Amino acid sequence: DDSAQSDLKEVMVLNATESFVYEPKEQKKMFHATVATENEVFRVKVFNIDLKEKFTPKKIIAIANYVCRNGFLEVYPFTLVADVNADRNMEIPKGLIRSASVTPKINQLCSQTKGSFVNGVFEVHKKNVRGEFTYYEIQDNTGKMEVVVHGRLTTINCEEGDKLKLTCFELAPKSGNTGELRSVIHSHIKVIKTRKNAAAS
Amino acid sequence: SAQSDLKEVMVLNATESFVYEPKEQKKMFHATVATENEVFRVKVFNIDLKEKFTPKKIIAIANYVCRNGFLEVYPFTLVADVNADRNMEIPKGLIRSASVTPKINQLCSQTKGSFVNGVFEVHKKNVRGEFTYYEIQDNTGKMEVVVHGRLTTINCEEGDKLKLTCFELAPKSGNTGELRSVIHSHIKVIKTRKNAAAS
Amino acid sequence: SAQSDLKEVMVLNATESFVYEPKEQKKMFHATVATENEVFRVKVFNIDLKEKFTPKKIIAIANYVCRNGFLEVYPFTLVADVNADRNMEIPKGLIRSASVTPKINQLCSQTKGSFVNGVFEVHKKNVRGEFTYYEIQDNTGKMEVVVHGRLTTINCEEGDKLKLTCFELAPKSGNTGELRSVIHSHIKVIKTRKNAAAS
Amino acid sequence: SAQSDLKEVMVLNATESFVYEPKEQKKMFHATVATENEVFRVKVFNIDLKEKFTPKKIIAIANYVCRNGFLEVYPFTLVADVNADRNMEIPKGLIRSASVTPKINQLCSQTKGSFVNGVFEVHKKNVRGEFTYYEIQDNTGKMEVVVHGRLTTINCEEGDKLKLTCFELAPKSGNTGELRSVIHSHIKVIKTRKNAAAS
DNA sequence: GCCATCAAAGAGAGAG
DNA sequence: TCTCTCTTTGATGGCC
Repeated sequence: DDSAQSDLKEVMVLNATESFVYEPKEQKKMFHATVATENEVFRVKVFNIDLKEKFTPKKIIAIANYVCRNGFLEVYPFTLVADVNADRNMEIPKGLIRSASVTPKINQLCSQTKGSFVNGVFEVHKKNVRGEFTYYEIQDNTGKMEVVVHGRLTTINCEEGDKLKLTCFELAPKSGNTGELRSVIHSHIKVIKTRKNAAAS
Repeated sequence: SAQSDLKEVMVLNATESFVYEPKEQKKMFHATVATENEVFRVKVFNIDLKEKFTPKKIIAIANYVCRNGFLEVYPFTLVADVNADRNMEIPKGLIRSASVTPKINQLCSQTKGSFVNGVFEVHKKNVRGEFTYYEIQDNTGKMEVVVHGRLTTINCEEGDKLKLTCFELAPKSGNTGELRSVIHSHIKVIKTRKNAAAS
Repeated sequence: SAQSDLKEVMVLNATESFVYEPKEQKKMFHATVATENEVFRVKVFNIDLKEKFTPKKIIAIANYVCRNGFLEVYPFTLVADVNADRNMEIPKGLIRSASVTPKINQLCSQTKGSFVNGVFEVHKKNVRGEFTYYEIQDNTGKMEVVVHGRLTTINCEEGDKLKLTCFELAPKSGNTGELRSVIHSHIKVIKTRKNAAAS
Repeated sequence: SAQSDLKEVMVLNATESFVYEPKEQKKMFHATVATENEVFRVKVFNIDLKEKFTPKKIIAIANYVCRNGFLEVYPFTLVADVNADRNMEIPKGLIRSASVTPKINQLCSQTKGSFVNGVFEVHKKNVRGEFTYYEIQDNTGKMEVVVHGRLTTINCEEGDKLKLTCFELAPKSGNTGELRSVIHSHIKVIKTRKNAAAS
């Protein structure tokens, strides 16, 4: 947000979610994407759902008239997204393409004293369903933590022993040197079910 | 001289479940656990307890058997998941000490026969009949591993390393002491640069 | 009727050296090699060649014995390094076709004897005397694997995977074939994590 | 285009002071400092500041010069201790990738020059006149490092590791790029097993 | 000398 | 089948 260059960017698209409704009442539909300049990696909120094709991964597009909010670039119907020519042939550093796809370790997120927004895959250890807020205890080799789900995201199917592919969840300061992750407006969850839990054909 | 009282311990490490007795098919795995004040070696004879012995899991252990400096866990032994509130803090210095490999000139000089665990460099190896002789060494000196039975069929070579478990130290006259594979013995072989299959 | 004329190849994969004959301490390793046209199964009886057998390496092999679909590489065999001049490119579909496990319903319906490199799941292991029978399974059906000798000593339990090299599929009445361990047979057993060692 | 505004940083590492220009006996040291959100290569030309540069210390810097990716600290530059109040948390990920040595596949193939730090093992060393060249290698490839001037007199043999600070990468036509000695170059030689002194 | 974290590769799950 | 992601393996820096 604050001091946001906002200047036009040249970026290849990395990975993207399918279109979905994050706001049930109005049926507001968005999708998430991560793109990168040769220099730096950005997370992307796309509120014009006609841009999915533009965002097909391995595709280089031009982006301008976008909003900077919460460390994200926000793309609207008025936002310019267009195909960049074959002249560039931009080569994006492997180290970054990996870091944008890396999942933050739990003990890091716990020890974290600052708020932020997280993507990553997480193993669900305990699932505690309470009213409109479902808690998923997630685990790794370095420790375990809590994920609170509310809003539309409560309706999904994730069982203890499944994995959550998290996209845009807030980390908030919580006493005890352990932080809690919260389901927010634009949050999206892809569930990875182990083969025993999934349907069979 | 033992305890046998119920203990809340956290599992450090557990081997795989293996057959130490091929005649009857009898199976076991070895584990290591800790309380605040010390570290225990565990021979677990109920291998359905494998899950429970997942490292970084705290459990209660009761009705086990202390034998030869081991706790032995049988199917009549109580092993159960501990109260989630615990959050025990286990001293680090003691983990190393439980995880430390004895020096050879220190072992070969042993007065009283013990059961050893440790990892070592294998220099010479000699096969005679139903026995296999490993000449092992480090900066302090050198000694021998004497393997027999099921283990003789294992693949380990010069420059390979033996990760050894419950091997009986049998002191000999004139610092000739040697390690021998006993009934509950287990080995992981950690190979050198390329000892193994690739791709 | 085997050509035996010198081939220049690239190394795809190779097993570690192992003792396939305990009595003599006879050792060998396996390797899959490739030209641009065809994939070859190598047996290597000189294990000091293991360095020339690094995967990705281009090499020439001459004066090797062709027996049973395999190229047998002995101490007198010619194995040397291939320079940058070659720069040979091997077809993806073929390099891939070499690493594919034949489906189980295929091997049964096969009325011909042959040799197989495959990975499978262990359905039911019934240990009987000095023999071990692993039922295996995939999407397309089920069958048996029959082990004997040194390979019975292996630790593979129901729920593990079997990496097999040089196993003989034999014609068997009932439109299902079996894989009988042979002398040069090799197995890498792949354990699920919950059964695997931990720390 | 570097900040030039005051920096609150913590000292990570530094070198000893050395004479980089023996004619006037000009002296300097290298240091690496880091803030919350990034790392900087520093050049310190008032050697009396070595005290201030203790690792694990927090200092403020301003009125420095940013040249060639380095912060240049002169006698006129402001260097002073940091308030006991600061308490800054520096990410391990940012430090670890400052202290990461480049792979040689990355360096030889660059079109443009920069100033490099790293640890490399020496393979071949051959000497001519005022010039000395070191072929270094890692898993990704191999290349040369050309040292003329004061750094020729260092003791480095084949097999030693070279720790370089501020050597210039000079790309050449067809992946021929190399690391050259400049006026601010520094080296520590990390000697290997049987090379160095004893008792 | 052991363990922390971390980058590159065989192999599994999805799709066209 | 072939592509993509991934669980898995080998390195490398830090503490006793």
